Amino acid sequence: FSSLPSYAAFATAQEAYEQAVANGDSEVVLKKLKKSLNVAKSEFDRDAAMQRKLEKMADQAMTQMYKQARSEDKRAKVTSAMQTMLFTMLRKLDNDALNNIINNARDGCVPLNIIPLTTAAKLMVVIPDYNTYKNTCDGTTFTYASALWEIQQVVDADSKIVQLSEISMDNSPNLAWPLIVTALRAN
Amino acid sequence: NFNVLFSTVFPPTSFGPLVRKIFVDGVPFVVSTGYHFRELGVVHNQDVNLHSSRLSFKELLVYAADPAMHAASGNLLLDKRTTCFSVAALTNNVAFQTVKPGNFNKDFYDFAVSKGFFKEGSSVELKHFFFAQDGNAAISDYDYYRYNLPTMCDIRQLLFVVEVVDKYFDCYDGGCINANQVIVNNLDKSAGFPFNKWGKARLYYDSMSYEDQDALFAYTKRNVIPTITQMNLKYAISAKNRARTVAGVSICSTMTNRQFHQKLLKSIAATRGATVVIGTSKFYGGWHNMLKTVYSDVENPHLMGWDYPKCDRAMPNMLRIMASLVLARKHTTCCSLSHRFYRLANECAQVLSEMVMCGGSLYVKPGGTSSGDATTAYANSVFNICQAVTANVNALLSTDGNKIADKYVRNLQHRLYECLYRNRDVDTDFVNEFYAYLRKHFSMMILSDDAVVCFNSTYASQGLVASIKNFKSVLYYQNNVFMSEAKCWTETDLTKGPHEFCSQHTMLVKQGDDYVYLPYPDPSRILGAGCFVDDIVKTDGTLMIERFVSLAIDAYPLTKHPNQEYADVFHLYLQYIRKLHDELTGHMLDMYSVMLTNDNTSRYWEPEFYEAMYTPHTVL
Amino acid sequence: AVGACVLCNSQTSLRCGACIRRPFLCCKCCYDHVISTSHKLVLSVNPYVCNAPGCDVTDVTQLYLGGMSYYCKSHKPPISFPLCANGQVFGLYKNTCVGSDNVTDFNAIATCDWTNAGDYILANTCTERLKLFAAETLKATEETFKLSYGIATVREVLSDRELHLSWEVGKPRPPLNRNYVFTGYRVTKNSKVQIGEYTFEKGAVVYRGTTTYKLNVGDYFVLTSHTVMPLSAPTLVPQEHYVRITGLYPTLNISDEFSSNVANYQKVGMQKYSTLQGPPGTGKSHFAIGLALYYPSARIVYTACSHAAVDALCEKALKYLPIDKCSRIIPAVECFDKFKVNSTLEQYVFCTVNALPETTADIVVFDEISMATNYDLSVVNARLRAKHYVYIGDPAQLPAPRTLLTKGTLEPEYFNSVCRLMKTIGPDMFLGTCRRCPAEIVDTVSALVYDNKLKAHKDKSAQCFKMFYKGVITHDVSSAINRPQIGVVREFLTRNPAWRKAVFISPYNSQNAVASKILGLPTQTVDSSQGSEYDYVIFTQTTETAHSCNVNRFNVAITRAKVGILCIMSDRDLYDKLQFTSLEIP
RNA sequence: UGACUGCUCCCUAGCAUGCUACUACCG
RNA sequence: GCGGUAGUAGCAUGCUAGGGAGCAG
Ligand SMILES: [Zn+2]
Ligand SMILES: [Zn+2]
Ligand SMILES: [Zn+2]
Ligand SMILES: [Zn+2]
Repeated sequence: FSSLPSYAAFATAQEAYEQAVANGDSEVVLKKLKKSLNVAKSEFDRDAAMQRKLEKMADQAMTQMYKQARSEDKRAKVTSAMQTMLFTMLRKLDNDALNNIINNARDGCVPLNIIPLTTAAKLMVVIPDYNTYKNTCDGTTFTYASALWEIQQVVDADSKIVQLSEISMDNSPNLAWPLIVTALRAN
Repeated sequence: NFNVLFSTVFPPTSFGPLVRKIFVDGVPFVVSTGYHFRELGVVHNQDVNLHSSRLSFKELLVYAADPAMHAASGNLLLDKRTTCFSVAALTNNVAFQTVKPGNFNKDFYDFAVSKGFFKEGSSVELKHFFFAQDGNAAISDYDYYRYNLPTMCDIRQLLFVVEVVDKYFDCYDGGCINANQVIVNNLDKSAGFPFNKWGKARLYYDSMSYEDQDALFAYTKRNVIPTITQMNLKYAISAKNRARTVAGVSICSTMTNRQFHQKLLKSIAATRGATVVIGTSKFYGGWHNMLKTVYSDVENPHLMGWDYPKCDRAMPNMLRIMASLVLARKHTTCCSLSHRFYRLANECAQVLSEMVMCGGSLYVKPGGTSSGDATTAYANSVFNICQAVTANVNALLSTDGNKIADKYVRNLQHRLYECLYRNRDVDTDFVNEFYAYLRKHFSMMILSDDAVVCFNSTYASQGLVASIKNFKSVLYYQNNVFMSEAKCWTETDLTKGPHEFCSQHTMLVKQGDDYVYLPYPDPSRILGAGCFVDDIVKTDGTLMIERFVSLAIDAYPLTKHPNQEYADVFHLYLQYIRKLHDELTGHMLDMYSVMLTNDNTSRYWEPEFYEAMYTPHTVL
Repeated sequence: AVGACVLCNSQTSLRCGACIRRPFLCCKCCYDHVISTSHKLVLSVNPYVCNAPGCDVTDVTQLYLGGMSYYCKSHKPPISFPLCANGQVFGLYKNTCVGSDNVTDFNAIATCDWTNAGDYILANTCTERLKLFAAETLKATEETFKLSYGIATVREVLSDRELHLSWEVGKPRPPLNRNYVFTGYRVTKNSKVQIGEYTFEKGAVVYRGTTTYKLNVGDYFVLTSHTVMPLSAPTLVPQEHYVRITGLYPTLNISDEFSSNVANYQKVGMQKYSTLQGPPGTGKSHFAIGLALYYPSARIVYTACSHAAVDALCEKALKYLPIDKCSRIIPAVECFDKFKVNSTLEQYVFCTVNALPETTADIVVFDEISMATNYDLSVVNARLRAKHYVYIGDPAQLPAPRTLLTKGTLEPEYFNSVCRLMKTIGPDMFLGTCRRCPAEIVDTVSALVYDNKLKAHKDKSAQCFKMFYKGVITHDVSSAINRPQIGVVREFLTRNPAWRKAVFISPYNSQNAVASKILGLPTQTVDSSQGSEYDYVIFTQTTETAHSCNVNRFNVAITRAKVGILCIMSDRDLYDKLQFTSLEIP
């Protein structure tokens, strides 16, 4: 309140009225002793009820503008994370076996369900039981999707390496059974 | 309807997104530029550019969400656990997710036992628990989609039912709204696949300006954007030891669907006195108003309610297209005939025949609803009215027309055959007449595949109105399920209310000077909700006493029950809230010299704060 | 929109607009630079302007706050607030405020329209951050003055070495010479298609580059101005004298390539930075080759600034150095590809300031520092920051192509920070052993500025010829001509067999091109031809004004030839301070 | 790892209205 | 004797936001 431009009048009117109490004041000067700090006090309160509103308004943009900054800084951290993805899932397209089906296409459009089926290098087979295993993945090589795949690893549900000799007809009760066979393309 | 039948002849690997190679600053990308629907045929995007330089924000959100790049950089997958078509494996390992048991609130159980509960041969037992699951739970729940079979419909009958069904939705308004008029609650919830890696829905609703959202929404009226859905197991109390999974759809789908449907989905939730009771409350007399609106002015009234076996998995793909075309009939000035197709194909490509993520692998959904889409409860109510109007057509048209004594219900049966099989355009004078016949003799109250019917009991016995046997025949050829008549109920005395609606029973009590209807729960559900929880929650009652004030509000109308073992569940909850308050105000006086004042706390163990929730003259 | 106040570095969020590049002036410091200059606009997280209906009132200093937008006096809501007041513009982080007594330079640097030498004098007496800001804004104003040119529309071509080109209406013809490489980009339908590196000859037309494009219909010739990136890393670091040799391994034997290089290792390996102050043709091209081989266990790099001057660093490289052991970088601008490309792991890296890989090193060489602006040093330090580096070059050479200053000449010291810091505290070394050069240049540069510290090595056989021909200059159009040059050259080769296999120097390429159209002479650059000087050369008058030949342009041009140096007087140039032979013209 | 909607109780911060006493000028 | 006007403190209502919790399909 030490810089409000209505402190001078209030201060002076207080001094004139209050400080001059000991001195004999007649009933005519008493009006000046009374109706001089009055009105001035009203105006000061008016000069303080507007300052309090300007302060709050001000401290509602120095908070709503930190939030406009925060979000743009964030908008630049996700815009650079999707970019770092769509350029890492691209360096992975064996562009000899992929430009060989987009080319044999009538216009260059192909179904998406035949891209991993004809242009992939690895196969993952998930097998529930032993009966399913001998009709799908018997031996070290097997044919699927008009191709030939050679087994490379057989992990299990626990993710521990199984060998192709632990898989018997009677040792089967001793394996975590969802078995995951990883195979590579041949030729 | 013809494409549905003809698409069972063609290889299943020809349906799905159609991809092509584009260049964005001299690098080859594979992106989706169309779709092949088993029902809508081949659709081609309208704004596709082959040579671009820079990708904006609205052009990176449409490239990350597409399955075209995720399923063209992952390994081939052959999954023999399921019989659904499988696309790719996104990683080198298969994820197995389990479900944990519940937590035991031993203090509440000790308190209840010390008050004469859980005695041998008691009426109230514990039947709701937290059931645990092993790692083969998500795939075994996904494999329940084998109940969705291709279904050809009767088109001359469905084209009339769809016109009697769009009269239950005539008192609402709807349309498209701008991105600044959209209301979202709980912005701290998931945002889908390709994105739950970087934040919740708040991040994507803040990073996108209003004009970005408007541009994205106007993009889908000329193009098709396929998305990926994630299947998530649930951790909740139940009575069946079977897993529950929900579908968390992507953010590009929800964001653009909320500007298409939200103006109508919030006018449905604001109408009182209609057939669809979504939005109405059970408190402050709402359950009495709802039950006296359905009773209307019927004559010889009986009450009926039925069941929908495997509702979301078995619902045909032609009754889910027909629900999106009834909700989109309100966009008749805001959108054009071509803008309303690309907003229909966009819905099918995203919530009807999409690609789902179960574990770390992509599968193909055969059909059926997704709980997680915006318009679910509202599209489940259009399907519930459609199956109850076609039961009333099949009951009147299969009734020997010579034995009908009445002469008004004999020319109304003679003009319905004409309107079905001898007319080709809509006759809006028999539709308005059948719609009044139904409303007069067959009154319904629908909440998202839960329904209660008050019907004439001297018309359903003659055969002029649907019965329970007429719902068991329609669900067999139109829905591919068998509805056993031991999951449906009937009620002859209307002073006892429906047997069950929304898991709640009904009872006629005397309140004030008049008799009202009050809903009450299953006691084993409210008792078992205080014993089994999720740690720090209620394994210490003093840290949350608001959980037991919101559970004694639900247990209040048990005080009026004729069984005295049911009326004790409410007095046990009022005696525990006081125990948890003496402790709290007595635990902060013996370790910290604090003295709490019991002023305005005694209202929660007095039976007058809860009695005011079931009396009209709403407050707050 | 939050960063370092160019000046105080504290975090701010503001940023003026006057400042084209738009720096992050702090809070307080805006009150100085905002009121104390025409510079008024301001942009913080949100832009400042009377959001009121299509207004147009700005100068934040006047604009007031209120509501949540801003309004000057335009229509200040009842609850306004001066946006501008107590030495601070309302902006994020207000207590970290400080500002600094530095609006001094800051204000002269901001206000300097870059027309007189005083702009460069005041720009060169400031602190490090002010120096960086001044260099950045100088490069900015110069490129944005340079892009003020239209397009060249081409629809047909007759044959090779011919083209009918015409600039736009109201836009003058871009300058003749090749200092502004014509990297054009035509259009096919929607985007920019490649053309190639080009350069013009005259308004016949010989293409002196190495490329061939299928030019025809719809071709658009343009001048490409690259969007300059903001500079971050400093251009230097204060030094400190150590005693311990860390990492460096002196060889067990003596690579006695040179004799005085032992003093070079004794004087250079001690301090944190130095400079090879070598006179022209006194070992300014292959001393670094010796340092490369005397310290094989230290990572050593070389950066350059021009594509032309790669002759000396390449000939001895094939003569006595391997191929695989060195490494080169070229993107897909154009240069030799003899060596290994794309090899981040090597001991002898050659690279140019156009593009470098982000890596650190311990010893670098930086050829032609005198051609390089402070921005060039700062960018080559930011892209590749290494422990020690030596700036090949000498201040006593030609100025950089600063076409922004015309009326006033450019003194050496104000070329860059190094070319004065090395004058004040003293040069780090001085050489006087010319490998292959007569002592004429030795005597000349000893009399001029060396004060006779290095003496004549080779006998002055008085083979240099100088005459008393002045010539007449005349200007007609944007390109200039010299009538007493088509005949003077013929009059000088009338009976001299020795220079029938000589080269031509081209101070002004226009006159040389005209004379080659009349008679026919190979064109040789003047600026980017240091170390490529032929044995037998002729110096032509070629100019009569103060535009190029005032003091510091002939020092390197009178030492091109080895045996026969014929350098005729062209102006008041030192004529009456020494003696000179003279063949009497017929 | 944690979807879409609807209802409802409790706590804190801000805005306007409603009967009063206090101020002070004004009638 | 009364009315109006502008601040200040105190008690309830409704609405708009944020936070925690309970139930239903
Ligand atoms: Zn619309
Ligand atoms: Zn400025
Ligand atoms: Zn204005
Ligand atoms: Zn500052």
